Parts: sequence; structure tokens; C-alpha cells
Amino acid sequence: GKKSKATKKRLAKLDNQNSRVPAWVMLKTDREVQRNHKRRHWRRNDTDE
Amino acid sequence: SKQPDKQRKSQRRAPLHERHKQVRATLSADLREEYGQRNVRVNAGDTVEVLRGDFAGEEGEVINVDLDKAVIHVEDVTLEKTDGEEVPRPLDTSNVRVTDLDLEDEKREARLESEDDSA
Amino acid sequence: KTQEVVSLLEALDVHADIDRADETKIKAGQGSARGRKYRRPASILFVTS
Amino acid sequence: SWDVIKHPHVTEKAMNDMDFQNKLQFAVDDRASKGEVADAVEEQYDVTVEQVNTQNTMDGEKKAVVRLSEDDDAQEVASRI
RNA sequence: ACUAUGCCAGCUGGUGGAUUGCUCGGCUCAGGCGCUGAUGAAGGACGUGCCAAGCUGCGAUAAGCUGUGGGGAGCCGCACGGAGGCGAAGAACCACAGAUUUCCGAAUGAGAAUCUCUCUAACAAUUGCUUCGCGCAAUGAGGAACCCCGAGAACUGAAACAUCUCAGUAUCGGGAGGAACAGAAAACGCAACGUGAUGUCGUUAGUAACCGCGAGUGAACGCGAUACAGCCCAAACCGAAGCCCUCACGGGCAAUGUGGUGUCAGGGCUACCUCUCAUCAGCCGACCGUCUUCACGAAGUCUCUUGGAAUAGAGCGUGAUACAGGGUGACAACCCCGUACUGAAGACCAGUACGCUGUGCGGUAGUGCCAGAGUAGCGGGGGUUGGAUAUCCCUCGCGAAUAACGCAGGCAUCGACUGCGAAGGCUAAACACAACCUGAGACCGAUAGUGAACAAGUAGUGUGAACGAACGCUGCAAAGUACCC
Ligand SMILES: [Cl-]
Ligand SMILES: [K+]
Ligand SMILES: [Mg+2]
Ligand SMILES: [Mg+2]
Ligand SMILES: [Mg+2]
Ligand SMILES: [Mg+2]
Ligand SMILES: [Mg+2]
Ligand SMILES: [Mg+2]
Ligand SMILES: [Mg+2]
Ligand SMILES: [Mg+2]
Ligand SMILES: [Mg+2]
Ligand SMILES: [Mg+2]
Ligand SMILES: [Mg+2]
Ligand SMILES: [Mg+2]
Ligand SMILES: [Mg+2]
Ligand SMILES: [Mg+2]
Ligand code: NA
Ligand code: NA
Ligand code: NA
Ligand code: NA
Ligand code: NA
Ligand code: NA
Ligand code: NA
Ligand code: NA
Ligand code: NA
Ligand code: NA
Ligand code: NA
Ligand code: NA
Ligand code: NA
Ligand code: NA
Repeated sequence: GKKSKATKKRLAKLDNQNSRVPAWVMLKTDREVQRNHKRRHWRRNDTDE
Repeated sequence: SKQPDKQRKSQRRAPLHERHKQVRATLSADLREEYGQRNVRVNAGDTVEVLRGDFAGEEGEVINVDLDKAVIHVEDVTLEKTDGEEVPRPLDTSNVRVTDLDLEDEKREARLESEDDSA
Repeated sequence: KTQEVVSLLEALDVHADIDRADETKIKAGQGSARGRKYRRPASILFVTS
Repeated sequence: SWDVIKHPHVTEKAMNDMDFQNKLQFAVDDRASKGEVADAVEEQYDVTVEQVNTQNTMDGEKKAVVRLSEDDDAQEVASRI
């Protein structure tokens, strides 16, 4: 397909949202924060684009 | 509120400037007589005596005050970690009594001596 | 002053009821979660004009 | 109210463009055109801009590849900042 | 004495997460308060941190900038890390006010799935005024329900079913406000020598009335309360004496009538008598009360015993206009927050009441000068209602009178009697809801209670409309296990 610039920004963001919770955030929180629940796989999941 | 859930909430959720009142400790008889106050906001630099718990009877200077956890560190009141390091055993201020005051700040001293104000 | 009333009651031989009522029961059950933790005996009714 | 140049884009590919091609790489505002990039780069670094190539990337930013004239030396300009 | 594969019951250790205990969440009641938006809201998108994935905050000045007040020796959100910084030049934090506030969005120059295009140019569209120029303005969209105006079912009940019922309900269209709507009688009709705007609550009463007279349906006047408030035009008679914009000049409106008078206590006119009271337009402008926030705030942290820890037991003391509730290493009025008392502020009551300025009320006699028409009323066809020959409304047709007249008093006509003046208009207060603030509880207590105590409208499902979980608890203190194999 052919993406627009806005679509491109949105896809970019979804990729950024796929990061892990940083190691240092787990230390800062005494492990109260571990999993990223919005974790998305390209195959198994589906975006809104 | 008379309701216990509300009372605890308002204590845990109190904004920073309302937490000073959670770090207060009773004054020694002498200091009570001197400033006409039953207790004070504990400052780092005050000297304090431990009235309750494993450390009761010990005296020492106050090294740290944490408003968020409503807790103080007192010199030499410590626990030994597994590696041998010495770390503070944090204390609730209501287990503690202030023997000496750090008066180095004009504002605090003024409030202490005021009849109509409380430090 | 409350203490004045104490002295008077002591003089009237009646103060022991206040002593009876000075103790609180921490109640069995979940009322404490609603603010109903405590109760105490009833002692003296004072009727004025 | 937005600035044109966000920051130099520093990666190995950027270094090769700097060393071999006399080009500098920037993260720039995605609202900026090639001309605006050329101008801003000239004003900030006191150089002469020959050519600008642009890309909207998958990081959500615009990347500009700015080739400098022979009177200017990219590695020298980059070493200042 | 042997016996495996096995059976039943225990024991030790698992698995599992019930139970008990706990509550940062719910549920429900109550008091207060209540509109936002073209000066671009609500909502959304995308950004924004030293490192930053989520949430929160914020907007290219981006977990923030400024001022005043409060607050105070700490702080750098949730979030306990590494580094580093800020704060006595008074930071953090709180209140009020201001600054900044990307893109989409009613979305408004035009187009577009949050981007783009151009004559740096646009209130698009509809509309009022209009210097006829988008020059000055208006509308649009949102909001938890509440409110008003329209459109309007069916399951169901009648033990079938058609009128009836469910029900003017669900749902749909339009629209207002902090409340709305109603409202100063062409009323009532305990018929009176009586009541006196409207809403609401209690009653009248399951009464009158409707109805295959089946099932069902179902008021009102009055009374007791709450709160109270009464007014302005049109016209007669006057006839430019007037209004709007602009600092001003000047412009616009207005004889198809601006303005004065006047409004059943009928008014006007003529001639009198009398008053400065009513009304209306203005100015000032609160107390108290209520809701919320805040300041100050008494008295043990003594002895022995137990315990890791006294908030336990025993002993000795103390305050109390404070023995509500909470926290603190276990049952705490006296350890800490608070609580009683007293005091301060803001908000609502309210631009209200009181006060004041201006205006001038009213009476007699005379006068057929004025007083709202497709109306009142009648007929045809429907809807609606308890409204029955006597509800309210729509539609087609017909159709008056002029106060010396007209309408009503639950069939029609005529007379009498009593009430009242339609076809112009405004109107405070008492009442509805619950977004928002706060308070409360013989409510639930993590399969309960919200779908949601946790990433909750999250994860996830569906092309979409829409659907939609589960997951709470180390410990007094991380002392969160160094060193060695
Ligand atoms: Cl009556
Ligand atoms: K009205
Ligand atoms: Mg990657
Ligand atoms: Mg003082
Ligand atoms: Mg039980
Ligand atoms: Mg290209
Ligand atoms: Mg547009
Ligand atoms: Mg049936
Ligand atoms: Mg039926
Ligand atoms: Mg039948
Ligand atoms: Mg009905
Ligand atoms: Mg009636
Ligand atoms: Mg007039
Ligand atoms: Mg009907
Ligand atoms: Mg649940
Ligand atoms: Mg399907
Ligand atoms: Na996919
Ligand atoms: Na960047
Ligand atoms: Na409100
Ligand atoms: Na983050
Ligand atoms: Na803002
Ligand atoms: Na406009
Ligand atoms: Na115009
Ligand atoms: Na039936
Ligand atoms: Na049937
Ligand atoms: Na019927
Ligand atoms: Na304590
Ligand atoms: Na008709
Ligand atoms: Na009548
Ligand atoms: Na659970």
C-alpha cells in the first residue's frame, strides 16, 4: 500500500510504544512496574491502520 | 470525617506542604517550657531521642527527613545489610523526642517564639 | 470545667459509674471498616433546663 | 514558534556522508522544506549549502542530508558542536 | 517373613487459592453548588522527561513560565534506580490571578482518515445593523440527568383477539436554562352576602368520569401547606416632542408613526375636586444563615513484668466546652494528625432585602371617543383525554357582535341570575436533576460491591454498529540474602 505522512507518524508511534519497560524503571518502582500491556506483535496483533 | 477510609486517604494523599504535620515530634520538658509548644516539625540538624522500639534510649542528630514517606533518619540508628554496609533504620516521628533544635533559620525560630504560630 | 463535675459526682458517691463507662470495647466484626470500631457502656444522664 | 533544526543525526552512515561526501545530517522539523533547511544550516554554522535531501522517517521525525560546498569541510563543522 | 499392579485412612512435602482477618474501590442517602463554546469549547491526535514504555500533567515557554498571598527546609508526579541538579536570591507544595497553549475537532478560505493547497488571503453558511466594506454583531457545538416543543411502536395484559391495555412508555426529530415550563381570570361555581395569578407537596380519591360497561383506565373544584408580586402594550387623545451608531463631526431609523398618554381600580376627552401614596424607570447595596476551606488548640510517652516491638498486664499519675475518627512495630482522650471552644477567608443567598432619586395615586359629573377576526361560534373528518350530548388539539369548509357588546357557570335554544373580558406581551420565590464540592451508612468486602479496589472501558473480539475480562496483602525495618562450593 501507500502510506500518508500522518499514517506514517501513527505507525512510527505504535513502534515506539513497543518498547520494554526500561530496566531502571523496575528498580525505581521496586518491581511494582514490570510488564508492558500494550506490547504488540506485527503478525499476532492488528493495528488500527 | 469520622470514616476511617477517608481519614487514611487524606493522610496518604496529602500534598507536600500538608505533610510537615506528619513529621512532628514531642518536645522535651525544657523546650516545651521555653517555646510554649508541645511538639515541633522535626528538622534535619535537630537532636532527638528515641522513646519507642528496638532503638529506644538512643540519642542522635537527625540526618534526613522524608516528607513523602513521613519518616526520619537519625545518626547511628541503623541496620547492617548482608554485605556489611550500614543503612538507616527509618523512624516514625511519634516515637521520638526533640532534645536540641537547629535554630539556624530566622523563619523557624520566629515561628517557634510566636505566641500565635506553631513550628 | 469537667473536673468540677467529677468532684461533685465523687461527693455524691455516684462517680463509680463514670469509672464503669471508662473503657472501650473494640467490637468483633466488620463494623470497624465502616467507622464502627468502638463502643462503651452508657453511664450518667444529666438533665438540665 | 518551532525551530527548523532539532539536532545533528549522528550515526555511522552519517559519518561516512561526513567524511566522504562533505554532507551533514540533521533531525529537522517535519514542517520544514529543503530551502528552510538550507537556510537554517547556513545561518547557524556559517557555511554554504549546495544540496538538501529529505526523508520523513519511521521515528516520526524528518531527516535532512545537507551537502556542503567545497569551501566548507563537514568534519570540521561537526567537530565544533 | 514374602505381594507386584492395587484399595481405604492418615503423616511429610507439593499443587490449588477456599477460609479468616484487612480495605486505596464500590453502592446508596443527604446538604451545597451548577452552565461551557467562533476571545475556537467539549472531545480526539501527536508531541513533551538526562535516561521514559504506561498513567498523570503540560503544549515547541510543553511533569512546566510569571505575579500576589499562604507554606516551609527541603525538593526534582505516580516511581523506593543510576547520574546529576534545584532550594535562605525562601525552592517543593497550596490558593487566586496572569503567560504560553502544536494539529484535528461546531471547525468557518479550500480540500484531506489529524495532512495539504494559495492571491499571506479568507466570520464557510444563514442572518440583523449597515459608512453597503464582513465595517459592527448573531447562530452553529458540548454537558450527568433534569426541562420544553414535535414524531411515536411492539412484545405484554384482556388467560384467544380487533376497541381497550402495555403507553403518549421505548425509541427518533428540534431546542433552553441553572433550573425549565407556568403565571395575574373572557378563572372558580363547597351557588355564595363566597374564593381570588402560577407551580409544587399533602389530601380530596381509586371519588366523579371513561370502558367488547370486559379487563382495565382515572381527574378536578375545595381544603391543609410551601412560597408569594405584580405589571407592560395595541387603540382612543397627542403628532416628531423620539431612537440607534460615533469622542466629535457626521451618518442611519422614523408620518406604513419614533416618542407622550394608557391598560377593569377601564381608559381617553370636557368640567371639576384632591393627592405626591400606588405603579414604573433608575442609584446604592448588605446583615444573618448555609456550604466549603483555614488558623489556634489541653493532658504521661513514668515504674515493674511479657514481647522483636507496649498501643498488653500490674502500679502511679494527668486533661476534658476536647472520651468523634485516624496514624504510630499489639486494646492509645494524655506519642503524632486531629477532636471541643474561639477566630479568619471564599462561595451561594444577591445586584436580592432595606435605603434613596425621579414619576405621580385617586374621586365626581358629562360623553354610544377607544379597547387585539378567519377570531367567538357552527358543520365535515381525525387524534387525544377521566371528560362522559359536558377534555384538549389538528385538518377541510363556513362564520359574528362591538361594552347599549361579548364569553363562562359540565346537553341545545330563549329569558333571568352570578362570574368574567378571549383572539397582544412580560414576570421574582417555593418544586426537577446530580455533572461538580462535601458529609453520611443495622449497605458490599476482591467469584461480593461498579464492567472497572490492579494497565479498566485496559488486554482482547468484530468490516462496522458494538462487545469486553481477569489480576488486591513480604516485612517493625529491605535488614530484598555478602562470601564460598
Ligand atoms: Cl371557593
Ligand atoms: K415566563
Ligand atoms: Mg526497533
Ligand atoms: Mg510558637
Ligand atoms: Mg466474622
Ligand atoms: Mg522524497
Ligand atoms: Mg477546514
Ligand atoms: Mg392476550
Ligand atoms: Mg394485543
Ligand atoms: Mg374477555
Ligand atoms: Mg391512559
Ligand atoms: Mg373543577
Ligand atoms: Mg408607555
Ligand atoms: Mg387513547
Ligand atoms: Mg469484580
Ligand atoms: Mg459479523
Ligand atoms: Na498484522
Ligand atoms: Na530526535
Ligand atoms: Na456545582
Ligand atoms: Na514514561
Ligand atoms: Na491550557
Ligand atoms: Na461569527
Ligand atoms: Na459585510
Ligand atoms: Na393470555
Ligand atoms: Na396468541
Ligand atoms: Na374499550
Ligand atoms: Na508512636
Ligand atoms: Na373541527
Ligand atoms: Na364561570
Ligand atoms: Na479477586
